[PDB]
Amino acid sequence: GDVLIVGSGLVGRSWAMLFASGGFRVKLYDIEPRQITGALENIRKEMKSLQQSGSLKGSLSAEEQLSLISSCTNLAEAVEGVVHIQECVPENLDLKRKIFAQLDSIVDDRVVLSSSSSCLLPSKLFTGLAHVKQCIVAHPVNPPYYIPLVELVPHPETSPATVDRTHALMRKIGQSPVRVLKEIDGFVLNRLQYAIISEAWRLVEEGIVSPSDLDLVMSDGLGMRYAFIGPLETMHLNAEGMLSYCDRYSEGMKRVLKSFGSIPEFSGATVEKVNQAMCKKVPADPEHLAARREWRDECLKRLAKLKRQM
Amino acid sequence: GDVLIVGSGLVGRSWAMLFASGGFRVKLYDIEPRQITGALENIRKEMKSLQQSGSLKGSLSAEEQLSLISSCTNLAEAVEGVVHIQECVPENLDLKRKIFAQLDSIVDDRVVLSSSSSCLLPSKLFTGLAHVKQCIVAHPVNPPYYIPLVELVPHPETSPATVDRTHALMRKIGQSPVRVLKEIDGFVLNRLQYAIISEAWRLVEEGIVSPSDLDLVMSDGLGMRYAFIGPLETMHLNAEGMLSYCDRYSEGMKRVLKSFGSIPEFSGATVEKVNQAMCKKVPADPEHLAARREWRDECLKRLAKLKRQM
Ligand SMILES: NC(=O)C1=CN([C@@H]2O[C@H](COP(=O)(O)OP(=O)(O)OC[C@H]3O[C@@H](n4cnc5c(N)ncnc54)[C@H](O)[C@@H]3O)[C@@H](O)[C@H]2O)C=CC1
Ligand SMILES: NC(=O)C1=CN([C@@H]2O[C@H](COP(=O)(O)OP(=O)(O)OC[C@H]3O[C@@H](n4cnc5c(N)ncnc54)[C@H](O)[C@@H]3O)[C@@H](O)[C@H]2O)C=CC1
Repeated sequence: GDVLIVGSGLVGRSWAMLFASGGFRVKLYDIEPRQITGALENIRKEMKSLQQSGSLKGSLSAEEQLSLISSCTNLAEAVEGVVHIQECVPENLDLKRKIFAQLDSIVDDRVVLSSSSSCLLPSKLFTGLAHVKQCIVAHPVNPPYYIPLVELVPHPETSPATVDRTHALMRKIGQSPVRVLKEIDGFVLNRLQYAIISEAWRLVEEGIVSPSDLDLVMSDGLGMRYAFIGPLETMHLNAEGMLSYCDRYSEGMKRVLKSFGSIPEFSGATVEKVNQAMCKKVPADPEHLAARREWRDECLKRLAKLKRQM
Repeated sequence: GDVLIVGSGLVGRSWAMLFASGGFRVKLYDIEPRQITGALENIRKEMKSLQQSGSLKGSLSAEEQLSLISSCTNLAEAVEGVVHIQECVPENLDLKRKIFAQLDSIVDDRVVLSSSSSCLLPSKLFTGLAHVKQCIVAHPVNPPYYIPLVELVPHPETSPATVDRTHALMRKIGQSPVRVLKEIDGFVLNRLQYAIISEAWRLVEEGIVSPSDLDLVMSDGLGMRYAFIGPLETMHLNAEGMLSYCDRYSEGMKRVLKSFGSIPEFSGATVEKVNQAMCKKVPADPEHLAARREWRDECLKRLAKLKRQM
């Protein structure tokens, strides 16, 4: 019933706090001692901050949650009595493959071997492993403590049990898992994100709207609805049901989509134009970027609270 | 300094409440007496509801705001002393053209003639009008009282003054206007929306994810960020600035985008599959659709409050 975090970096620390809120004993393992010390320190500080703002997940006190998080130096011992291992090392294929191969030689047939990978495919990560049926990608969204989505991406040989157990576990710790039925480049979130970016880029390039105004169309417009309801249910409600929406607007959708330009090169004049507008709003230096991210995260924290209430 | 609403229907009522919150005297005009009576009644009720939940815009009491809203039977008299006329009749080109032609013969050179049209282009709406320099499309987003975005779409002959004045007026009543520099099919919001829908549709069709799970990827994931920050600034912050983001992810974006399938037909098997999933979540009947929209709107109302606070 214990959980093991391999790599106590940024995402590993978030996972640690999520699992602890669910009452799970969490073990932290890292190749760098300073990352473990830093993780325990930051987790304690973040936990207290959340407590003070009444933003802690679950019903366990910050104190009890912190007591559930410890570190292990020996991997072989670290996997003892663990039912879920969440890998959180850098986004590097060679490295992740090595990690899973090392785990593959010491785990039993019960434990789920889960990767936090942002884009690497399960087929490239787990093929050839003895315990491949227990492998899966459980991709969170930064910042995981505020954004609940977790993309569960299976390997073609991943067992239904592994997917079901992980879906249930993610739900248990307060996250919102989704079943990506078949692996695909960019999974689901990034494919949707890139779809938006592609059209937005061309709109700016063609002089339809300034970069700043395009962002407003989303943040003070379309994005507000998307924080509560997806694009499909949105159609469903903006007419008398999905059938009605297609009957009324499918012609227009096809017409607009047919007018879409080519795939952007993401460089040259347009990157300069977009970057200039972005830097005007938020200077591209460590201080201003961090400050804006902090604001963004606070917004997400409050939105998370609002969503739970609704 | 007065405002005239032509067509006191759903959007006309929203506009009336927006302008009144800004302290503007609002005149309602409609070809159907029952729509005026219904508008005054619903506005009064909505105003009181907002007041009770502490959701009224501006610093004027619900009582004072309501006193600023009245009706006129004669259009010629209705345009007297008005600086902005917001047309809110049905989305029908022949009809809107007739409305603007009727206004064109009685207004001065100061008043702005603004259409709420959801998709009709300024070139089709205002060409040939004597007062074309004063024409513009000011497209709000339902529900306008909670979603601030207003797309300002000009006619090629629309004067800068007309655009500037309307931008300032929209900002004065608490809305978030954007300057769509050149008219285009679907303006900006719908082009972005359709971009998302197109990819989402193919993902469901190809069995990558269920309709319900796809919606969750947005509502409990990507959509949360988009409620505060647009797609471009999002890139800017998810790396060390826009340049950094493109350097790190442009290759992947192009690769994913290149894999995108063709434009959907929005019918057949997939429409049946999507509709079935949507109806399972929200039955396609008047009662359940209205209930879900009510929930959605309440979420947006609270999000609007949250955004203003942040
Ligand atoms: N930062 C976030 O919020 C998110 C991260 N991701 C993914 O999660 C993974 C980790 O990301 P981050 O935390 O941002 O990076 P990071 O660099 O902060 O953390 C990686 C951790 O891995 C440790 N590590 C390196 N080699 C190791 C080894 N052989 N054995 C054990 N530990 C080792 C490092 O010491 C470090 O603490 C990546 O694949 C990333 O794409 C997914 C979603 C969001
Ligand atoms: N409902 C909303 O929230 C939004 C509406 N839109 C656009 O706003 C426009 C109006 O939409 P709705 O309020 O939903 O429809 P609606 O049908 O409720 O309102 C139209 C009003 O026009 C009046 N009308 C019809 N012919 C007239 C004439 N010759 N002179 C004066 N009044 C006349 C009708 O009596 C009715 O009260 C459309 O072009 C729509 O696409 C834009 C954004 C959102």
